[PDB]
Amino acid sequence: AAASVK
Amino acid sequence: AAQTNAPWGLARISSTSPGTSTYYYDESAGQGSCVYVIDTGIEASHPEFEGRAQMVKTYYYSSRDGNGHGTHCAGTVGSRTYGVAKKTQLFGVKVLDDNGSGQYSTIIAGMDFVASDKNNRNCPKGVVASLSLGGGYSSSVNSAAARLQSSGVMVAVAAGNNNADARNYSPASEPSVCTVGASDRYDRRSSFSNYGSVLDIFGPGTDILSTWIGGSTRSISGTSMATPHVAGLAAYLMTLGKTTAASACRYIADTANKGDLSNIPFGTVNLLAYNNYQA
Ligand SMILES: [Ca+2]
Repeated sequence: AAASVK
Repeated sequence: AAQTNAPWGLARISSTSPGTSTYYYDESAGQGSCVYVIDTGIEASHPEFEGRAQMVKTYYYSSRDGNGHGTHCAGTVGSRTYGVAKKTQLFGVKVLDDNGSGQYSTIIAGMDFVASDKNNRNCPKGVVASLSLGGGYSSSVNSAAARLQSSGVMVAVAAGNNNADARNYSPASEPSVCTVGASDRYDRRSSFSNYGSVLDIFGPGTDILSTWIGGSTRSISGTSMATPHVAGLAAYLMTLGKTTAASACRYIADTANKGDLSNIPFGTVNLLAYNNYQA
C-alpha cells in the first residue's frame, strides 16, 4: 500500500 | 518574548481569542528538545533554519527535499520566523519520494529508525516526531506509531484531509499517539479536516505560511500543516518542564482552548492548541 502527504 | 506581525497560526496558539497577530512565547524556545520530521526531506541549507536542521536518513537515491512538503512542515516546527519552537533541533527522515508518495514498508522503517536513532542524539529535554502523512488503514502502520510512542517519543500525526472519519486512516487511527485536526483563521474546522473520536486536538491548518525549497516561502493548507504546530508546541512545553513525551498529548488537550471552534461534528473534541503563556 502507498501513503501520501496530507 | 513577542514576535510581532507573526503568521496567523503562531499568533493563534498563544491567544485565547482569534484576531491577533503577535506570537507570545517563552524565550527558551524549545532549546534542548529535538523534533524529527518524517516526510519528503528538509532543505537544511534554508536561511531560516540557522544551522539547526540536518538530514539524518533517506530511503531514496538522495536525501534532498525535491517536493517542499517536508521543508514547510519543518519550518512550522522550528524556523526562526515561521516556527513554534525557534531553538529546537530538527532532524529529517526522508520516507516520501519527491512526488510525495511512500510505501508503507518504508514509512514503518523510518518510524523504527526514530526510536533507535534518538539514542544517538543530544536531546536532553525531549523528543517529538511529526508525521504529516497518512493513507489507508493498516494495523502494521498503527503498531509502528505505537512502538515509537512507547519508546518515549511524542508522536503527532495528521488526521487526514478527506472530511471523513479518521478511524479509517493510519496512523491517524492509532489511539496512543496525538491525532491532529485542522482549523482556519476564523476558528472553524477546516472544510477538509478529518474528524471523529480518535482526534485529540486541533491546530491551525488553513493558509499556513512557512519555508519552501530554494530558500523561499509559501502558504499551503492541510492537516499536514496543523500537525507541526502541535509537534512544535510539545517540544516547547517539554523544554519548560511542564510535560513529558508520554504525557504531552494529554497535557496539550487539558490546557487547550475549549469550545472555540465551529463546524465540529458531534463526537469530535472541541479543543484548540494553546501554549498557556503569560508574560
Ligand atoms: Ca492519544
